[PDB]
Amino acid sequence: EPCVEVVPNITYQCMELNFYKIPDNLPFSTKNLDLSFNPLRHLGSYSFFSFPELQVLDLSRCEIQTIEDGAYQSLSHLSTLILTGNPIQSLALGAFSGLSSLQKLVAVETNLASLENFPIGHLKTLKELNVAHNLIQSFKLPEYFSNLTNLEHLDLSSNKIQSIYCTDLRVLHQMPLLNLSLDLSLNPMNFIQPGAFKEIRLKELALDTNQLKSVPDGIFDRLTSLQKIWLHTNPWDCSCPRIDYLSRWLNKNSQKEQGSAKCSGSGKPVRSIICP
Ligand SMILES: *[C@@H]1O[C@H](CO)[C@@H](O[C@@H]2O[C@H](CO)[C@@H](O[C@@H]3O[C@H](CO)[C@@H](O)[C@H](O)[C@@H]3O)[C@H](O)[C@H]2NC(C)=O)[C@H](O)[C@H]1NC(C)=O
Ligand SMILES: *[C@H]1O[C@H](CO)[C@@H](O)[C@H](O)[C@H]1NC(C)=O
Repeated sequence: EPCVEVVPNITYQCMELNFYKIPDNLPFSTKNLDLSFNPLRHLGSYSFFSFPELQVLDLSRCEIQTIEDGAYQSLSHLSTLILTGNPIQSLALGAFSGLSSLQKLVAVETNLASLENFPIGHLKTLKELNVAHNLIQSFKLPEYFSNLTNLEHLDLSSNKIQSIYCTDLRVLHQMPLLNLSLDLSLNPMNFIQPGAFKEIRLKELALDTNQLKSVPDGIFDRLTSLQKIWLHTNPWDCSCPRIDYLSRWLNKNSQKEQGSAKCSGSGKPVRSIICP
């Protein structure tokens, strides 16, 4: 092969080797294939017919614009699919067909602008979905998120997200077993509508390095099983009595905070402020 072998008959790195099509002079038993950095461009149906036993697949920066019905049709054991950095435009409404075991799906910087046309609804076995560094402005989990009854880390960081509205996290009301870590850092976010988080079950919640100056009263008060939160590196307005609630909450929830929310201008920790 022109590929490289790390574990014989098991692990192949076909990176950077100028491929225009999926290789095939490789063992049908292959469990780990890295194809990143090859002008693959398009993913027609049955693209991976010759590797029914693949567990991990890397297609990072492969210039892929289209993926069609059944490109991964015979990958019943795929656990991890890395699609990072492909200018995907057309995405077939059955592109993730036959990914029956899929656990980790990395769609980072793949030109996503809304999760709504994201055909992952039949991927019951999904545990983590990373859609950082896309073009999402309105982050509203669509209905299909019901099925994701195993989802436990959703990364939505470094998008274009400016607001959290109530509706956005609605679908999680009927997901009572959901132990869900939600990353929303490095968004240009300055506004959280009141009630956004009520009657929702978050294990972890990141809201740091946005542009939050304030949060509505009670925003977290009814937030089930929260274990960690991040609020640091935000321009917190520590005027009283605006900051009263968050200040109170951070003290009442000290164990859960990661880092420290500081006041803009001051630099003093938000938890340190006692309003009249
Ligand atoms: C996310 O958290 C939920 C809710 O806390 C988890 O539900 C819990 O599931 C366990 C089983 O994993 C239940 O324990 C069961 O009961 C007895 C122990 O008393 C044991 O003998 C049984 O064999 C069984 O393990 C537990 O009752 C239940 N919730 C609570 C706190 O009572 C769920 O596992 C988590 N789900 C995900 C998708 O991460
Ligand atoms: C790899 O596995 C194949 C198929 O089971 C076997 O025929 C072959 O001996 C192995 N290759 C070597 C020699 O590492």
